[PDB]
Amino acid sequence: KLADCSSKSPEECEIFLVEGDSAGGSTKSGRDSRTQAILPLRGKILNVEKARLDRILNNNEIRQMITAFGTGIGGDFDLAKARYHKIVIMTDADVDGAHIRTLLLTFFYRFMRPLIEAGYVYIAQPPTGGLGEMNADQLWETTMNPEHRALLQVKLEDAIEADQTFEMLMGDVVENRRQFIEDNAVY
Amino acid sequence: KLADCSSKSPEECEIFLVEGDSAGGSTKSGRDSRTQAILPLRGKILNVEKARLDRILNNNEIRQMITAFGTGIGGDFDLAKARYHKIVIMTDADVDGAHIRTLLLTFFYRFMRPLIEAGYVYIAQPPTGYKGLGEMNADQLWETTMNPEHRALLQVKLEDAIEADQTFEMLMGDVVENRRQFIEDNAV
Amino acid sequence: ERNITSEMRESFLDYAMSVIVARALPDVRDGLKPVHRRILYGLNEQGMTPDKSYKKSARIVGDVMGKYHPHGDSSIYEAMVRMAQDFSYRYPLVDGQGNFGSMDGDGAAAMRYTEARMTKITLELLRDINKDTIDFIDNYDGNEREPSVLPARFPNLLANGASGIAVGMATNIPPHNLTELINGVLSLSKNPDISIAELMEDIEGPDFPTAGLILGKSGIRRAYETGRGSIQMRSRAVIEERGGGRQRIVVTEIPFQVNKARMIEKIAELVRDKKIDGITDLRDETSLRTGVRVVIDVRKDANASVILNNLYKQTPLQTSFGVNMIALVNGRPKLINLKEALVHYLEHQKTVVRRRTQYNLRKAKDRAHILEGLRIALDHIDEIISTIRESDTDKVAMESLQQRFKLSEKQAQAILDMRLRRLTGLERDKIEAEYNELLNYISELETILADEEVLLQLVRDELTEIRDRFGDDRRTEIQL
Amino acid sequence: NERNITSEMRESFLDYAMSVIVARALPDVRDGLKPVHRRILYGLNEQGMTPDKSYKKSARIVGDVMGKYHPHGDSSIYEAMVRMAQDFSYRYPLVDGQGNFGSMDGDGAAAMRYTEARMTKITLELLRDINKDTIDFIDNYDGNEREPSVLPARFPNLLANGASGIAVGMATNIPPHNLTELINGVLSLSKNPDISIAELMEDIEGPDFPTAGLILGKSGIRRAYETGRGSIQMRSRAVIEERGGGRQRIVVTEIPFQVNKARMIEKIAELVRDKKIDGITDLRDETSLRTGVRVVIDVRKDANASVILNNLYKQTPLQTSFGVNMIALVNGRPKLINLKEALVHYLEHQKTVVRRRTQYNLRKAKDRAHILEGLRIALDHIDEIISTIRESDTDKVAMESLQQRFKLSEKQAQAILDMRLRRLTGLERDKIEAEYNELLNYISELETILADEEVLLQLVRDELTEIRDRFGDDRRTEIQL
DNA sequence: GGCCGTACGCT
DNA sequence: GAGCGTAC
DNA sequence: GGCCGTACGCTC
DNA sequence: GAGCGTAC
Ligand SMILES: COc1cc([C@@H]2c3cc4c(cc3[C@@H](O[C@@H]3O[C@@H]5CO[C@@H](C)O[C@H]5[C@H](O)[C@H]3O)[C@H]3COC(=O)[C@H]23)OCO4)cc(OC)c1O
Ligand SMILES: COc1cc([C@@H]2c3cc4c(cc3[C@@H](O[C@@H]3O[C@@H]5CO[C@@H](C)O[C@H]5[C@H](O)[C@H]3O)[C@H]3COC(=O)[C@H]23)OCO4)cc(OC)c1O
Ligand SMILES: [Mn+2]
Ligand SMILES: [Mn+2]
Ligand code: NA
Repeated sequence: KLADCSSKSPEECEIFLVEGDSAGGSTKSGRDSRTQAILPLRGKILNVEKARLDRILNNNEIRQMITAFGTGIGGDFDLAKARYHKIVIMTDADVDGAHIRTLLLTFFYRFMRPLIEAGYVYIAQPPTGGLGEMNADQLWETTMNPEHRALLQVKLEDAIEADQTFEMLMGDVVENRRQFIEDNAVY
Repeated sequence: KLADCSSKSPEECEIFLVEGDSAGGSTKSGRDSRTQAILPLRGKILNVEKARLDRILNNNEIRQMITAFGTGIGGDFDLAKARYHKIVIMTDADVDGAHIRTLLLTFFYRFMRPLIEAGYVYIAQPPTGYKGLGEMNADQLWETTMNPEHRALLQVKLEDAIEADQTFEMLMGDVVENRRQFIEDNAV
Repeated sequence: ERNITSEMRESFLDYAMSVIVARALPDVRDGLKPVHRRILYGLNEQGMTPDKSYKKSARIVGDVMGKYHPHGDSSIYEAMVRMAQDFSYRYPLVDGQGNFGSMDGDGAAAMRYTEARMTKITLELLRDINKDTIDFIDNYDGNEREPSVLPARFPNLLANGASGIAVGMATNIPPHNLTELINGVLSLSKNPDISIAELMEDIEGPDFPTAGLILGKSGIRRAYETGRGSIQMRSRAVIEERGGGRQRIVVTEIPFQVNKARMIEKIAELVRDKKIDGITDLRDETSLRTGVRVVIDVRKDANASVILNNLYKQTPLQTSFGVNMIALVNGRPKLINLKEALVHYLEHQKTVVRRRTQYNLRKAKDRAHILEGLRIALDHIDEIISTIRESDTDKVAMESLQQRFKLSEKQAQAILDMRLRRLTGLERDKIEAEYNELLNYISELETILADEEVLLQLVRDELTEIRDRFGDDRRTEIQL
Repeated sequence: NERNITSEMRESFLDYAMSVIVARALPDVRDGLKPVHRRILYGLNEQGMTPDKSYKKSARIVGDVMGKYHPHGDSSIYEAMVRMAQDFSYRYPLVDGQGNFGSMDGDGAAAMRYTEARMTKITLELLRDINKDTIDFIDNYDGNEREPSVLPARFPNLLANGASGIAVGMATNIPPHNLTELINGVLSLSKNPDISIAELMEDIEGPDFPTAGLILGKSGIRRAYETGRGSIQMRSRAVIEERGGGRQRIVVTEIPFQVNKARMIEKIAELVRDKKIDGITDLRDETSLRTGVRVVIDVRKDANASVILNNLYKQTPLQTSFGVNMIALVNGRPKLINLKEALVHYLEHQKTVVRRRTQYNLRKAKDRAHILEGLRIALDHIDEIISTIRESDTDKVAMESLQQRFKLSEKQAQAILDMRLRRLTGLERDKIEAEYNELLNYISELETILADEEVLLQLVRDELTEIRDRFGDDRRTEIQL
């Protein structure tokens, strides 16, 4: 479950979506209990691009995120109802971490589009040398402390281009995803 | 949790109370699906001698056994309502296996006394050694401890009721001192 | 600030490629995925040979995880379990003791309750590994060394098959008969322009460990020619005539990767939903002595032959094997045909045997050089000893022996490291006998390296040796 | 066959009862360890997990211990290893752990997969001289490995780290003690075997908990040391800080041993809610790794803080008792022992360990000297030695010829044949002679120890003083009187 | 120490 | 009263 | 990879 | 379809 911060001011508050419970336990100890909140994600999260609304809304992890942000989804989404002004994706420096990150960005683009537009979604930058093995106090000093941390602001430059990208990479149609891998790596 | 057999004739049917789920999974695969039923017991079972009726009746493990046998307990016990004519205690060949066996016999003596009198309670004899029941393959577990033609079951017989009554009270009862004295006297 | 489109494209590609080249796809050379290779190399490093006693699974997994596989224990353990299952692997790679699960889909008992070691056929996958036959690479942390590929003295990719779900692609290679496969490699080595129809004279089709039946050579031919095709797997079922005009269906063999308990559950679902009629009783009489036995009792009025044909179409009693032969060729995925798979395997064998011969020659030339020094010493042993005795230090002794007896540093060092027992009658003769046999050995290795046909024949002879020792009868009957 | 229910109950229960007593819940008096602890520490030693080497994943340490010595569940091995790495559980931690090993709030350690471990520097002293035939080795559960029955234990671990085990028919509860005080007690006992427990108390003041705190009186300690049983009152370290004008605050810096800090705070919160205690405005846990244990209790102005604090000792686990029941396995059997008895059995184990080590070292020294005597003969008659070897057809004839011609033993003859040609150089001849001379003086020293009981006892004393000066530390628990 | 969520592709 | 620590 | 049953004895 | 097999 979500380990929330003491402050109720969303402007100064921030949420960290951590990969796993062990990392989650380390993040909840190293964090600033006043401004930082932690939401642990149990492994791979549901791909909303391949799923229908009934599955998405019934999904435990998807539900937990909506409740944590308290904004709602789709047409009922309200930016003023946001509980955090900074939604930080904190995954392992491995290939699976990058996958969980894509799955989260797929959910945020299709259900919380104005959240990315407002520049509320960020990506944590841990060094490539995973979160499950990351040291307690060092995890705060490298990717959490506002002074020397390096967060990547997720910006939407082209909406038409992005729409086709998520459809190709995360969509049901395998054939176009195969051609993308072939073109950008195999050949 | 109980993996029941196809046959509904209690005279040919038999239940095996196995120690653990791994052993339970092996037993349910190696068994004769027609005459043999399996009830896995998750570790150490509640000691009915040290517990009051409200705890015994609310205990998940105790409840599951009563439902499996379908006889009832105490004064409402009926031998004619028995689902199995053979209740086999199948525990590991170790010291903890012997403890689970005592805990089960404590429940059977205090709540299902005519079940022992009718010679329905048996003790399985698995191969002795360092290897447990969950460590054994499904085929050898059938050949050595389950097959009626190769197995060696021990029929639990009640010779003296007054002697047994005092034994369960000493060994499984709440007063420690009498149990301590027994260990000190019989120590090897 | 990072662009969402650029972030999605880069992150997904990193994962997609890692699942392809380092997870879900097997290598064409040894037929293994990284997890399988790391288990087998682990078992080898741990000295878990077939002659040695079984080791607890948690200990095997721990070592594999700690030095080669930085992933979850269950991923390592479950991959090891399948390798010990005689119904999953046509030629099992792991010898397991305890509960390793059955055809009814019930899983293996947890690591702590199971023990394992490698099978005799696995020694053939790791044969000549420490003879500079394969390239070694740095592990995940760089504190250990791991093989990029195993020598694989038998065509494992086609022998045990592969079934892996990657990203953008997947693989589904059926298991084959070793005797048939080796014969195919031998036919390819004699004729490099061999047709896939001519390779099919040796390799009839897939050979499943669960036996069964294959409907037509047509699907097999397509799979072997294109790398893709559908193969119909049918259960071995006999309709026996009984007293009072009654009939019954007896299933003795089931299709590959099919859950027996789930298949029985499906027949029971059709009888309750009344989707099939004429069935009175459904029993699973499967035992260790008779093997697989599924009994279906037929009603007097009902035609058993009709019910059986309906069971093939409605239940997994007849399942299809969707062939998609994708293996990592030069570290890249490729849809390969039967010939391509055997070509890449034979080319790997040529490299493994050539590299072994090159390694063995280096060690033979080095040993002969040492023996030449010892032989000089044994001819002038009074002079050798006097030279050593007059020397104050080992450095002067080395200097004096090299100058007086025209020896090298390696030669002079070997003489100083020579034990007094080497001076006995038999020990002198042993040094001379070893040297003579070694000269003939150098000659044999030089003959292999000079002529490609001599090398190819050695590859052929070694493959025939595997075929005569590990080769077995065909299990799956291919019907026309 | 048929079995009697009374006979079955008596036989099966006795088998379990005895196994829990002699092979589970009770520690040995000699090394102060239960079988699980001994198997973990021997495992760490066999795995080469010394303090100088990098940490190894806990699942791998447990796997080896389980597979070779402990045929029980992974959690039983892991949790026992965890306690040994906890600085609040062990006065002298035996395991050096990396990661989450739990805290005083009763929250457990992170799973075996997320933790790494190795032994502490003090653990090397428990395993010191183990491969020097100091202790008896026994067959493991399957008979495919060898395990120690007891560790040499060069420091009194039973009293140093204590014990708390629930057996069958009995239980044990030994408090941890200060090493400097304990070694001083052993040294006092070695000088005077008829020492009184009151005289041993001049060195060993009382129990020394790793969680520090306070002890109310010496009376309870004296009973525990004289009979093996007694109640010791443990009180928290609390100060009433004058926080301003008329305002106050109670600050708890130390808590009693084996007390859950979070559950203790939960009890104070329970009393405030139920109105069982008055004068408390706020209750906070300001415990951090840098500051240590810090429990802040805010008091109302004009409300007596000293009274509330005294009520908190009586009503909450802020003041808990330690029920001493000193039961350890003495000659493989449980026994209620006093302070003197515990030190007597430990000192007697040290005498045996040092005597056996000296006996082992002398055997190896005499064996090496015998070999060097053969090599010395060979180096004086080189030409003759070589001619004898050359004329021989086989190694068997060479052995027979060397033994007969140079009056050598079977071992001496083998050593000469295994001797390398480089051993014939100037320095290599002098090296053999120098080693032999030093070895004769070594044999003399070991023979002096074995001949006189006092020389042996002094070596035991000197080695114990060396442990005291290296691993000895200040007292943590203040004993108030 | 058993229960059990998700990605990924094919048929 | 309930919870310590090795076991299933 | 978190949730969580039982035995056993002692003293609150 | 749903379930194969390595991943979190
Ligand atoms: C489910 O499969 C079986 C389970 C069991 C029990 C068990 C039984 C439980 C139950 C939990 C447990 C669990 O205990 C837990 O272990 C945890 C391990 O980490 C430590 C830190 O904390 C422990 C908990 O304090 C304890 O509650 C098992 C561990 O090993 C066992 O023997 C325990 O919650 C419900 O019933 C026996 C079997 O037959 C052999 C089984 O087949
Ligand atoms: C609970 O805390 C976390 C859980 C997870 C998931 C997970 C999630 C689950 C769930 C189960 C699992 C479980 O998967 C199970 O593994 C089992 C291992 O034995 C084999 C026999 O059978 C496997 C099950 O088929 C599989 O389903 C975890 C194992 O490793 C993981 O990554 C899995 O049931 C409900 O939701 C991820 C986390 O962060 C990374 C967490 O913090
Ligand atoms: Mn990771
Ligand atoms: Mn057992
Ligand atoms: Na079908």
